Amino acid sequence: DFHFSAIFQPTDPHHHQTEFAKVEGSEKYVEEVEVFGRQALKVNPEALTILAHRAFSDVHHFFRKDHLEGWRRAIEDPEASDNDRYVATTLLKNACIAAGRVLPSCQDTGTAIVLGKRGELCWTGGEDEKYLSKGIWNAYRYHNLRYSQTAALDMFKECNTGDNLPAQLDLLAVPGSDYEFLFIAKGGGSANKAYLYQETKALLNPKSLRAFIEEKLKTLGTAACPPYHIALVIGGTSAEMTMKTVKLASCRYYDSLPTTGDKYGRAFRDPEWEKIVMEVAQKSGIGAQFGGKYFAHQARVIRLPRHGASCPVGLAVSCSADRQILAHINKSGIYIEQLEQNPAQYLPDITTSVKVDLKRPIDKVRQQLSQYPVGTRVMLNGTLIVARDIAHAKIKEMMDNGEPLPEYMKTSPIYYAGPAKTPEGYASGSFGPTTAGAMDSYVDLFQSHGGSYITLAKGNRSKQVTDACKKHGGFYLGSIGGPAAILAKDSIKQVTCLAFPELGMEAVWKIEVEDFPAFIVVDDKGNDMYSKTLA
Amino acid sequence: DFHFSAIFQPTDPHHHQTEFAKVEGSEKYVEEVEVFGRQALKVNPEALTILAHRAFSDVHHFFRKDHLEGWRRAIEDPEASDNDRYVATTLLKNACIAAGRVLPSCQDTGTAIVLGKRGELCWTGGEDEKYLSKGIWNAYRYHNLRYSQTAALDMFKECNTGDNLPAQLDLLAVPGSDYEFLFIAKGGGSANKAYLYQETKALLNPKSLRAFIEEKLKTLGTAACPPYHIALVIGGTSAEMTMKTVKLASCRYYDSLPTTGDKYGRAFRDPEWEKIVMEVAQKSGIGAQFGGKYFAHQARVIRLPRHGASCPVGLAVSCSADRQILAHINKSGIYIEQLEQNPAQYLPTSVKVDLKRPIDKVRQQLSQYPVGTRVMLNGTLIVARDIAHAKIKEMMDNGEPLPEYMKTSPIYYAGPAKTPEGYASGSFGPTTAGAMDSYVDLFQSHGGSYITLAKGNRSKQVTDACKKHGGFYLGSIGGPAAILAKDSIKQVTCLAFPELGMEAVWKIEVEDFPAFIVVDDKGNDMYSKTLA
Ligand code: SF4
Ligand code: SF4
Repeated sequence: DFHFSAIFQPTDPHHHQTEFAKVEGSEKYVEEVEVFGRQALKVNPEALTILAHRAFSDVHHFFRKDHLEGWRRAIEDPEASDNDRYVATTLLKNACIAAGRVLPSCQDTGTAIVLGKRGELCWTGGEDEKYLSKGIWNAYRYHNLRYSQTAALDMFKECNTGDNLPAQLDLLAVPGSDYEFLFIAKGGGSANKAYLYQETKALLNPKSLRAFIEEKLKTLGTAACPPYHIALVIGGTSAEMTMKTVKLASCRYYDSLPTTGDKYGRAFRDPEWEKIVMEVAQKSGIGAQFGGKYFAHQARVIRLPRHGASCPVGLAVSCSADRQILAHINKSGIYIEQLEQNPAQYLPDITTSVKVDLKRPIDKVRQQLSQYPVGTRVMLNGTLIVARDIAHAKIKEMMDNGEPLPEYMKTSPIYYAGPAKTPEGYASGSFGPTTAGAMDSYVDLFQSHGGSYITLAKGNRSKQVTDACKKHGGFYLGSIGGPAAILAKDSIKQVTCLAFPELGMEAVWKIEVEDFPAFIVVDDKGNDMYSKTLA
Repeated sequence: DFHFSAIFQPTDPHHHQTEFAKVEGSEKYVEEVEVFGRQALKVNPEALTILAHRAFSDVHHFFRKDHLEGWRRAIEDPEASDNDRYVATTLLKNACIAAGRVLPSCQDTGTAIVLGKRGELCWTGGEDEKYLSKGIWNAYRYHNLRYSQTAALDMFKECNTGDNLPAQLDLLAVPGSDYEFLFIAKGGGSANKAYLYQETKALLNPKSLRAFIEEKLKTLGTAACPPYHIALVIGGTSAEMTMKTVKLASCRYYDSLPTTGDKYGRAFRDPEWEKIVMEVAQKSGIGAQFGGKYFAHQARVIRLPRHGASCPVGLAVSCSADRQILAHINKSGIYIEQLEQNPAQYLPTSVKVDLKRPIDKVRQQLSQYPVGTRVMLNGTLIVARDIAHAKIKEMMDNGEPLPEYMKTSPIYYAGPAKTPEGYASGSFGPTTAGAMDSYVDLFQSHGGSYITLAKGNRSKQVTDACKKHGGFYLGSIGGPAAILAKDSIKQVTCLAFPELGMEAVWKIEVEDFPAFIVVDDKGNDMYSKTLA
């Protein structure tokens, strides 16, 4: 009566539906042998370095077709809002810049994640983690990417690792003699929008599940640069298994799963509820960051088995920096997924913004902004003072010790961002905004001390920021989230380090910008352009 | 220059600190060979079946020393409350029964989880998941365990798989030629108390982190049968990595990690903050289920690297059914962690309630006492949990009456393990009450569920319901499923929905069934102070 049933039964387990390119000459890294009557493959571990290096280079300059098609859909759909089309056009133009292979598509070049599946008879010498890490190290060291990993010297003392290591290296033991991979360059903002819910059987009916989906999708907000690939996993054998599944679902790794369950508890994709997720996302009005229909590119819904007493649920997104790449090593060499190298083909063949001069007293800038309602698009020209999470924490710590808010926090709008490395001969590397919500706890304090009256970042913010701006006559401006390469190429004209150089990308910078687009998200009157869609 | 640094650098990666017994004759399943100048191991895959079968049999009848030592500490501590000692004594006596190898220590024999680490040159034939699953199937089929896995035929239509499969099989590729394992029989209740938080740099200071810990520990409540092994993971490279780490930390799998960080971002255990967690747990007053000092056995705190923009945080517990077993296969055969087979060495006022009356008489008697009163129940209980409640709500939504069996007796939220031959009942302890909270006001408004019996603190809607309708919630001790079956449960009958397996509605006759009045008919809740 025993019947083994693997939980995951893809019809395309080796991803034949994906197009791959062979690394030229790479068959020299492999050798077919036979031991004890079984076919095995000897792999020079240098192949893992070569592969990881190319993967974490390619993925920062090109996108998959299904991602690019989503931006085109947002441009061509009559039901898309004007802001939907504007945002998607900006992201497509950014992708065209990134395809130049100099600037990465986002300043957050992400955490390096490797899902590896090493066959029983695939023999590497066993030092896979080191050789993969050397390839990741190469990609981030010798290209214009960013070192984003923060080491803990103790519970609270931190430093940047300076090389974007350590990677997340999940190497699985599987049948056969090949080595198969999914590489992910996972941005922090979308990683933060991976949520775990501990639910019950009471959720598992159509009315409760739809209400749940409507409630939770809003908590994603715009803080991870939509349009999103939305992934929803219902059930699972443990919290960690649910969350791993929702990550992989968001990378479209489970697209070939069956679409029906069985009495053995196999996983399945649920197209009916994917359509419902898309309807909820579209009808939400949240839109592609600034109101409209294109909150989501597409949706993936996986139903999993569960312990009778349990119902873990996972919700996660892939952001505008949608970065994954499949690969495999076999008897013919190294193969790597082919991404779209001509994103410009997705762009169409075919008095809308307020010019804001920042080279004025900051009180003059506040006065001009006060004339306009939330949702007004502005174009910024002048100096921004750049500071995000660690710089804000350090400045608050100084003030807690009796020191004043530094003067450089009062002269210019505060841009929450951390730049990638500067290409030779460029004024700036990729330099888009970080998530605004992480700085929310500092706004009222800083404004009470005469600074941070105007902030510039991306994402909806908490009510304390709306209240602070109303109390102190402040504003929060929402940059487009994601278009870091076109901002650097076209808008950022000069970058200088002003304070805290030891923080790396998290130092305080003074930058000069031109034609920098943003929306007035929070005004000085209690208004918030997300108050209706994210209520 | 490039310097590779593994995130996890245990000083005891092969768990030499654990004692193992070799399965007799198991050297016949392995053969050491030498291929292209390197040492390799041929493993007959039947070894995986034998090993998984023994692991998921042993683990339901014995515990680790550090778990048992915690129960003794709660009994012997002068600062423990009377309820601390009562619960810990009950759990130890339950372990003594489970050590007889007939009744499992808990009715929830858990989800079968396998963490496997197969060396590059360990050759099994590659069908590891099937052979491991067959061993798990054997353990749950041929022993007095429970089938707890619920398959989704579609998004909402469900059925029990009838064999406790599928298992969670996480098989990793590692260096060498051995095969190393951690087997976990993970209860649903403690699995439900694995939480993920998305935090920021604003958390990473002593004042904010301590307040955060105090806040989140309370949300564990008593719903996963404390004393807890509490695990806290600060940071991580992804949510799933943070949650896998906190699971393993709760199994004491990472006990040998370094205790200092470095500029390469290595993981470390933080003993200073483990002590702070234990201090918060003790000062909370939550206690071993019913108030006191022994909310927690011990604590593990692991600090992980993080993306600059991110700070995932994981919190998870191991419950009273603390069930994990390390194992490895090498050139000498199959080795399995030795658990404590003589738990008895760790061992050193109530109101009689007759249920064989009209339920209004039982409600009247219970109304005479405050919350915190210990009661002993004698008579019929009607047993129903998650799916049965959902089916009954659906019936009433379709105009049908609340069934008679929800109106005659206290409702025991439980699902039994299989009955041993010649026994009146298999292991039969309570399930978590909170999952049924959304039904209480509805059912009471329709004349039933006035008295419920389970374990764990409940939400305010249940307190309001019991005050509005004159109801009560009784808290059984959580965990002691074998001694409850041996001593209290005299007759078991399937009443309705037999297709639900353990989740069917049961009618059972009990004697000397202990419980506390947790919620009364007046708005009181014995957790209102500690879990506010
Ligand atoms: S800034 Fe936006 S697009 Fe870039 S990694 Fe973060 S969430 Fe993704
Ligand atoms: S009933 Fe309690 S002891 Fe048993 S598995 Fe659930 S939480 Fe653990």
